[PDB]
Amino acid sequence: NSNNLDSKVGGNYNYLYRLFRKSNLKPFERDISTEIYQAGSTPCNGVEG
Amino acid sequence: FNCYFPLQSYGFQPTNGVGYQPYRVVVLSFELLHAPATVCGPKKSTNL
Amino acid sequence: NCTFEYVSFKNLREFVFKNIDGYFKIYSKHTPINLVRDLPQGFSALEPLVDLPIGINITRFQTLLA
Amino acid sequence: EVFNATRFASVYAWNRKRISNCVADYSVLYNSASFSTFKCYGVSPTKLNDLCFTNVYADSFVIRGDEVRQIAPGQTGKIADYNYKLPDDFTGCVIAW
Amino acid sequence: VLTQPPSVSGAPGQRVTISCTGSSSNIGAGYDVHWYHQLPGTAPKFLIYGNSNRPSGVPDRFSGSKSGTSASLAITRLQAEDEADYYCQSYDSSLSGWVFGGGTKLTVL
Amino acid sequence: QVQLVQSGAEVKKAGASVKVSCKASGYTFTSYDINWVRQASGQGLEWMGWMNPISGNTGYAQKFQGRVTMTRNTSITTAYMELSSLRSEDTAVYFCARGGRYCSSTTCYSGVGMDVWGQGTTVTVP
Repeated sequence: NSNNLDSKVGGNYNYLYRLFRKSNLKPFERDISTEIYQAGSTPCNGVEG
Repeated sequence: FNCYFPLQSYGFQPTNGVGYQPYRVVVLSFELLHAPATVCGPKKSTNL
Repeated sequence: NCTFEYVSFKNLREFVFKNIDGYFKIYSKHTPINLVRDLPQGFSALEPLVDLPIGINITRFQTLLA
Repeated sequence: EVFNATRFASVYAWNRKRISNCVADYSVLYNSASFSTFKCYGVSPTKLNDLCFTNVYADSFVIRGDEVRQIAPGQTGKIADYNYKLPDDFTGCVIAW
Repeated sequence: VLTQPPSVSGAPGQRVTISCTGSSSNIGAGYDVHWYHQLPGTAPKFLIYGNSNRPSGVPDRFSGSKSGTSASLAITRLQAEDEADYYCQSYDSSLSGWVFGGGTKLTVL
Repeated sequence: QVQLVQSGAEVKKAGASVKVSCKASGYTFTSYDINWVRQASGQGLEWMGWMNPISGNTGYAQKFQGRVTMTRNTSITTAYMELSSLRSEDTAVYFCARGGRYCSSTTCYSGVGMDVWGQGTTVTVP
């Protein structure tokens, strides 16, 4: 029970998690890949959309 | 007077305003109940 | 209020109607007989032609005699 | 006979049914050049080559479309206010072209 | 960029419509079109996003639809209480992310 | 829970540069697609830049290309649109933008700036 220590009073912003991936992950592997997730149809050359 | 026809006139005219431009709409509504269904679509069929 | 649409002694015609799982069945089978006194001996098995299991809860029907 | 028909009914006189016994496709309303707008919200845009329904449309009619921005779900205007009320419990998808 | 009637006049009454015209690659994917409410004296809080859906601040007078090569709106009476410039923000895909339009100012008399 | 503050009215010269900040802090920035749209005096609004507040995914305007640099400070939840190489024709009134669309969905919806930043002008007069 730890609400008090890893929580900034102005907001703790340094903890990330992955919400989009083309495949489910494996037990006890480490994925460091930062490739942009493909959702729609057309690809990006580093742009949004 | 004050007891009018059931229908009121629009304009069947191609020269009317921008709101009176012809774009047809037909609505297809979907309903699925506990009763089983019949519009089942066959998957693409390859040769035997 | 319609719910479906489909287009398909001397005579013996048999009909059966059953009510499971939400569709509309039709059973039909006709066969010629040559007998007037009693039931002929033999086994004819009715096959539903329009087989789509009903499921409607109906506890009352009426016959249509010749 | 359903989509290339001649003359429309009233707007309030429709068929209380859904399509039946068919290879549902979603393909023509996207690829045909006659069609422009087709927005399905609660159903996936390609999801009829496995989806399936019960009763049967025979909605065979065509009408003038000079009421574009008022023939849509959740709208007010000169058409769907009296003589035909859009329901609170509408469920389906709309074509516009 | 995208053409539309830029300046109007109005008093309360019965419905009046607007468009915003783009090209096929602009109007085909630009169904995210919406109109920046820049009222006089406030930030451009647009009060219309994704056509028919809204934040708080406007009634259900305004309508959202797409009209062929035109991104269209329908007021119930462009009138004398609605002084506001609009724009049209179409998601243009292969082009820039979104290029705006002529800038119809909803205004008063 | 949206707070948006820009700079003040200024005055600059041609050939210079301004390292302008566009500052907010105190809600979940990750859920929103932060845009950057400017305006002009008596003229319409035009969009320049975009922001994904995680790892600083970068995209530039074609009109102001080669003179734009985009940077962010995720440590203090801050985004920059550094307007480099200020010009003589820079006399206008520019804005930031922000999104409020919940971009945990796959669709590229329009950013919901139901608040827009305050006020700024990079005017260059002699």
